[PDB]
Amino acid sequence: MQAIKCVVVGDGAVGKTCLLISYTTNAFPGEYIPTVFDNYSANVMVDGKPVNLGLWDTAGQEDYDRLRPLSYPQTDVFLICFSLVSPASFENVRAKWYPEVRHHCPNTPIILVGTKLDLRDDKDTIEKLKEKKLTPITYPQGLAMAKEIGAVKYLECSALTQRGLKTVFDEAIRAVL
Amino acid sequence: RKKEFIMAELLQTEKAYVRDLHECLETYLWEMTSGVEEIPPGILNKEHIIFGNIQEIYDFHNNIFLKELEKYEQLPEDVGHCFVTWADKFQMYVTYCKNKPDSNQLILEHAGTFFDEIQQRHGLANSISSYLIKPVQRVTKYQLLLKELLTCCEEGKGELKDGLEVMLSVPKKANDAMH
Ligand SMILES: Cc1cc(NC(=O)NCCCN2CCN(c3ccccc3)CC2)no1
Repeated sequence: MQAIKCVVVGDGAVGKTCLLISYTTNAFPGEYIPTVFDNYSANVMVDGKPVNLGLWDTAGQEDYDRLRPLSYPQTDVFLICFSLVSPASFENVRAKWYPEVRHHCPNTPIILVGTKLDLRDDKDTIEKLKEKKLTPITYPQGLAMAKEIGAVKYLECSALTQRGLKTVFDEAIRAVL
Repeated sequence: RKKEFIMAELLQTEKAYVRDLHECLETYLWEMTSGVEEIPPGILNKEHIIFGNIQEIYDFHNNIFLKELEKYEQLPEDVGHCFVTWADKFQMYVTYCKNKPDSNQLILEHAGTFFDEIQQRHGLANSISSYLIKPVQRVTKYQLLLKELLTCCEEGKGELKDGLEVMLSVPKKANDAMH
């Protein structure tokens, strides 16, 4: 049965750890957000074919440009992430994450994931951004970035509400089959 | 409450780290050192390259560092001291990370399904590659847990700042040592 290594990369602002925890446990972690998600594997059927899905977090490694690539080899698919309410994380897709992923894994499929979809319509978040003369990242911005980096899909999800979250990982799998 | 949830994670994930290294040593390493199975000539007697100094890192955590963290369970605001006390021991993560690319190359080019075969046999969720990234993960993870403690500990917080300084410095030194 097919073994799939999936590595999740992106700025601290995406909430990588939270995303993976909320995916695997089927629930936002709630009170306390844990800093640690240990390498995971579980069975899922996708289009009727069962698969063993491996998930590796990368949180903590954001300032170590030569340590991050230790996780990259033999990866079957990347989730490159940005928070939908941090233009900086989105710019970093282009500036930081896609470059190092193509350098190390030139023929490995990428899904571009926008996280924190639930905050894109939040007044307080919207306002906090307007005070820095910025706005959240909208759908066609994602699509345009996905294209630019060669992503197989652009997807939007929330760990909080679970909207799009199961789909992210289904499509990660489909991109390898 | 936040300081308590963080210390509890620090401890729980420490126990599991020790468990995970222990597993790694008494399966993937023990097969090779035992002499109970057919060892590809390409990896033979190169277990020092494959596993690097992971034994010594395990001994540190299992003999000392987990026993000492446990003693800070009810003292979360002081746990930075623990990392200062044992700072020199974390220098072995520099050595480990320096060697990890050589370990990956080796397993790719010369080990075939040797370790895949062992995984299947023993029924392990984690590949040897999964186990062998763990030290890299763990050593970057401590500075996350200390930052979290800084967001919720008062003017008794030089007993974190210096802990953190150390645990920022170890991974940068590991990072700065790669070719
Ligand atoms: C990745 C990722 C994250 C995400 N969405 C979010 O992060 N959404 C915002 C959640 C932030 N809010 C603040 C704290 N809350 C609370 C306060 C007091 C006691 C208990 C709970 C609960 C949660 N979507 O993707």
